[PDB]
Amino acid sequence: APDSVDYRKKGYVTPVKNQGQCGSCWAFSSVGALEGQLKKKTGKLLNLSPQNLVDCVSENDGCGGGYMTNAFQYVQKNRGIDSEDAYPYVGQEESCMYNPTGKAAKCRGYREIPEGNEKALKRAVARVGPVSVAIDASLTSFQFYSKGVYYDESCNSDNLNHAVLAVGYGIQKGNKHWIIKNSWGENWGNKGYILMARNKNNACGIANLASFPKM
Ligand SMILES: *[C@]1(=O)[C]N(C(=O)[C]C2=[C][C]=[C]C(C3=[C][C]=[C][C]=N3)=[C]2)[C][C][C][C]1[N]C(=O)[C]([C][C]([C])[C])[N]C(=O)C1=[C]C2=C([C]=[C]C(O[C][C]N3[C][C]O[C][C]3)=[C]2)O1
Repeated sequence: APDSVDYRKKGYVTPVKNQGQCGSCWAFSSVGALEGQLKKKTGKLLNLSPQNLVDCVSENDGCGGGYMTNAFQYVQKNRGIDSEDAYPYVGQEESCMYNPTGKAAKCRGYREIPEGNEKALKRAVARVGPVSVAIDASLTSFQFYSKGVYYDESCNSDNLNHAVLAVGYGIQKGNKHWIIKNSWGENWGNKGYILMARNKNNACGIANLASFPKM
């Protein structure tokens, strides 16, 4: 078995979503990490509610942005997270309207990838499934990506600003990569995804704030 894997084939990832006019990339990165663990722990693939995290994770800033841990931690002490269907996405901070009857998953903590260790992140993705990662996506070469293994020597590992989802890793034209799932719609990048340089010195700081939830 070639040392590369795409959890999309395994059935661990749901369709690509679009956050609309909202800075909720942290909420989708989290959800997809949970969506992945849920399918591992129970064999079911469901769409979890990111609106849930936007409206209720007060450790974050709604559409103003946020981090994934604070999200996983909320699910923990909340004893659950609704599903997309129970808590639909409207693309705008509203009042928390969490419904326990909607609860479609939960988690007993999370684990961080050691900072800047692509080896670690590789193992994780391999042994756990979709991992949540943060990156530098402010560059225009990113925003207009469409094919091949991305890499811009102007990416700044210290300027993380986007929460995306590692869902695999492989090799294209001999170029090691990271299958990344974005939340800007299916018409962005390549059907919503984007291959990002792997082992090229932690490009855009891919493994600089990596994490996944414990279920
Ligand atoms: C993400 O959404 C990433 N960003 C975007 O994606 C912008 C965008 C939006 C819509 C469409 C498109 C697009 C682009 C190209 C083609 C098509 N469409 C793009 C940019 C910014 C917004 C958001 N970023 C984040 O959330 C970061 C992520 C992190 C680096 C992983 N985080 C933050 O911005 C952030 C985290 C915060 C914060 C403010 C306060 C915080 O602490 C609160 C602490 N306190 C609260 C009370 O309770 C106790 C704790 C944390 O900002």
